[PDB]
Amino acid sequence: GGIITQTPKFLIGQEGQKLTLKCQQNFNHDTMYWYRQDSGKGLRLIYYSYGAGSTEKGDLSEGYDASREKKSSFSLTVTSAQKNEMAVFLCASGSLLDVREVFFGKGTRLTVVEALKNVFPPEVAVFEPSEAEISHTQKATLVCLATGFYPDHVELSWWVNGKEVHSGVCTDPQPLKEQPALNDSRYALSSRLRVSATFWQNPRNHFRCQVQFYGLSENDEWTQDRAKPVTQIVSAEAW
Amino acid sequence: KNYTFRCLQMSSFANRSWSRTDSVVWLGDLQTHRWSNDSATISFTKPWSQGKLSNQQWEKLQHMFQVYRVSFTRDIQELVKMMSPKEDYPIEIQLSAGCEMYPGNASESFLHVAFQGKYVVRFWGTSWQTVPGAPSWLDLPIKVLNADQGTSATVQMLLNDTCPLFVRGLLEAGKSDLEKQEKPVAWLSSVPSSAHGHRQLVCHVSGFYPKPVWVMWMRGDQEQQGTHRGDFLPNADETWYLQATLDVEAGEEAGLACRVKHSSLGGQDIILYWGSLHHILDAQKMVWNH
Amino acid sequence: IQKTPQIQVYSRHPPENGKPNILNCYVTQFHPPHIEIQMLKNGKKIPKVEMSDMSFSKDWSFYILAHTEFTPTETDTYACRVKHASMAEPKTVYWDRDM
Amino acid sequence: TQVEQSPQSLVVRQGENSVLQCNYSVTPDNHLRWFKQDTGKGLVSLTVLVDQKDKTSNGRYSATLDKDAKHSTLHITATLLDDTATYICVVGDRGSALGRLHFGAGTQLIVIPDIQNPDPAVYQLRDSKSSDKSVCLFTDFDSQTNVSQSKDSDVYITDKCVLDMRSMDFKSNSAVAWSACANAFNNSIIPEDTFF
Ligand SMILES: CCCCCCCCCCCCCCCCC(=O)O[C@H](COC(=O)CCCCCCCCCCCCCCC)COP(=O)(O)O[C@@H]1[C@H](O)[C@H](O)[C@@H](O)[C@H](O)[C@H]1O
Ligand SMILES: *[C@@H]1O[C@H](CO)[C@@H](O[C@@H]2O[C@H](CO)[C@@H](O)[C@H](O)[C@H]2NC(C)=O)[C@H](O)[C@H]1NC(C)=O
Ligand SMILES: *[C@@H]1O[C@H](CO)[C@@H](O)[C@H](O)[C@H]1NC(C)=O
Ligand SMILES: *[C@@H]1O[C@H](CO)[C@@H](O)[C@H](O)[C@H]1NC(C)=O
Ligand SMILES: [Mg+2]
Repeated sequence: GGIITQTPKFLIGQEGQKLTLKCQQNFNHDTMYWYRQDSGKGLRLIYYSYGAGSTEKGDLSEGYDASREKKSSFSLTVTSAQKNEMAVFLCASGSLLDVREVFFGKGTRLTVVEALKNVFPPEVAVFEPSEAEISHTQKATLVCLATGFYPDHVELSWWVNGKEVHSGVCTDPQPLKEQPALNDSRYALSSRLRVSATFWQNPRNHFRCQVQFYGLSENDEWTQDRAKPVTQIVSAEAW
Repeated sequence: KNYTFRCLQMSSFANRSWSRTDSVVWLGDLQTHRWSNDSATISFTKPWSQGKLSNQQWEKLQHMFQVYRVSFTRDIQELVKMMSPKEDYPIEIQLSAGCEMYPGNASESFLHVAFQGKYVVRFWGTSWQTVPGAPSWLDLPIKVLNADQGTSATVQMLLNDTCPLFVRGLLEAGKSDLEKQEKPVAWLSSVPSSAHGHRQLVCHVSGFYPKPVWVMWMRGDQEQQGTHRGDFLPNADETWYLQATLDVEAGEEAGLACRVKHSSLGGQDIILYWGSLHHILDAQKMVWNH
Repeated sequence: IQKTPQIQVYSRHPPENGKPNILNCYVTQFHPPHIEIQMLKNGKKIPKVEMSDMSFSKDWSFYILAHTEFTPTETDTYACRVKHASMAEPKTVYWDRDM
Repeated sequence: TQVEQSPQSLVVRQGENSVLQCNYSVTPDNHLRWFKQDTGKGLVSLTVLVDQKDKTSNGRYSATLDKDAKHSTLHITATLLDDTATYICVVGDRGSALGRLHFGAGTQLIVIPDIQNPDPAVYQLRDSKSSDKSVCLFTDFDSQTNVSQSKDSDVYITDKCVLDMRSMDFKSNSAVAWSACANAFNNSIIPEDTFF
């Protein structure tokens, strides 16, 4: 009856930078784990712990360190972030008296950038449903376009009348590369919201496409003429 | 209450990496199996070591033991990681598992664990438990090990069913070896005692089997109560050696004899007089420079 | 280390000078089980020494039997030398046919 | 390495049944379990199998375990669109917390919708309202109309996505194109009876 949460959800890294992932758990579990997920491989144990300050090496411990400050908290550190590294890390906890009881966190997605100059927020544009569609199908598709963002650490949601909607909603499972030649290639993402023509024709209904972007904070500061690409919400509005 | 079957496991852990497990199996005082660390398979030390079991049944058990041996090693290492400051290499574990056979299809099983030379854990009924005197920190590892219903089920199988069954096969197949009668051979010697003018008479008795034996220094029909029986010592050919000493003052030797009773002798005791024709000649062949 | 080995040296058969025999070295009560045993003829290591598999008694005491084919004589000495962590120096116990 | 899952990728029609396979060689094989992983998320426990011959069920998920064959099958009955995920088979090597878990590489499940009333069409959508950027994209096409990835560096084409209106029990595929309108999906095999 609790949660296991990893922080942060998304992490921007730099070549050679030391990184820290936090995992907290209130299941009262003595055992905690750090796994790494590589595409097409299957989860591999980096470090695990029986408690504070037990830190035991898994099969993939090299290049990492870990520390268990207390029972609820298990931290993983990336010693030296690799050049083009994209990685997913998963924390888990288990009962010492029940091997079958294991819970996982939601994951941490890491993208190592060549320079912090390449980090951009998204530009969000919503497009109103076409007349040809409204008359022909008796339905209405609102389209949203998130563009120019790097890295692809975004969360797109639709809001109708100040409440988040899920039915009639579809967001791309894959972002597009704007200039596929670059390793720091900027991204583009689209989403459609389908609603009945009668629901759209009424201008008493508010439609908002919201994109949560995960970028920078104040202590990972920079010195550029550009506005700081911080963690933010950029939206587009419609009636 | 005739026979104790013993599977003896010896596991040494020097550090986090280095480890070895060696096992030997005994029926009574005869060795039936050996299992070296570097050996993938269990070796027979007797022709009848497979008992009444078929080749399929034996391979099944052997396969089970191979998995277990590897699994035991890593499990101990993990317990050290878990137990941390409490315990730490080097680690010595001794495991004694088997059953005592009785006439009339009666059996008692046991599984005993010693840690650093001390008896600390036993398997009782359905689970592991500490024995009196065990360190209090063992409570946790025992809880953790008892959470494994699978291991427990197989332990119960081997103890309740597999031991009594396998041993019975062993008792039948090894009947001629288990019931062998080997005659003792006795000979006398002496050394000076720490007391001045005193001598210690030694009656050596070698090559007897089975173990029960009776050795006393005698003056006629009078048992000499100063006779000190030594420990039973093994010979390389699966026979026993024993010696009985007696402290006398110089001159007391004459009239004394070592008497040996053994089941292999019938009712015909070996009586070996100190001054004997044979002792004199055997002592001549025994002379050396000291 | 923890417990010191007890060493006992004895012949399989009544010793007769110039006649082939078996010499036994019985080592007991040591802990840990790690041990080095040698049988010596005139201070020199006897090449082929057979060893029993290590075992332990009901009271958890380790034991092991070393043995070698030998020929007792009036002048040739026989010994068993035991190396163990409980002892700073290797202990040598000479065979004494009389005791 | 010791846990192998097949197929690598499964495509199942909506409403149909899915079958996922796991083969292993880990010893001992105390237990095997199945996990569902959504995109950008963690592992969610589906079912745990323990016995020599075992069957378990959890809602629309059910699984079998044969330990002699060292083989497990996960079944998904009446597949919904939300079943689209990676499914991971995991074997635990002990009945105690001293054990280790051995993770399969996973099986990607792709659930394509049943479009009983297709009406293939493209439409132009403008912003609102300051700048008039145009973003078209055909929709309402059947499953066989798969959009080929862009072969022009100037124009961007998103792959097909399915949006479901729950109240109306209505489902439709969609693709989006921007950078003209009736020129967008010319490399993709269009359904000849397509609206304009
Ligand atoms: C040659 C002789 C032949 C004569 C036979 C006479 C019988 C003698 C008894 C034999 C000795 C006992 C051997 C036990 C055999 C254990 C083994 O059969 O069982 C299994 C493997 O072992 C382990 O996981 C490691 C446990 C490790 C346990 C260690 C405990 C000791 C610790 C002591 C504490 C020291 C403190 C240390 C501090 C640092 C475990 O399996 P699994 O989960 O697959 O079990 C189930 C199960 O098999 C079920 O039946 C299946 O259906 C199921 O599928 C399966 O999962
Ligand atoms: C093996 O034998 C043991 C002991 O005879 C059984 O374990 C339990 O023993 C306790 C007392 O020590 C009793 O209270 C229980 O009734 C026994 N358990 C059960 C389930 O009845 C054990 O059950 C036997 N195992 C097998 C597989 O036969
Ligand atoms: C483990 O200990 C033994 C000493 O008995 C030694 O031979 C081996 O090299 C050791 N390994 C490590 C980790 O140093
Ligand atoms: C004992 O055997 C195992 C594998 O069976 C091996 O890894 C280990 O090194 C061996 N221990 C020794 C030689 O001391
Ligand atoms: Mg004399």
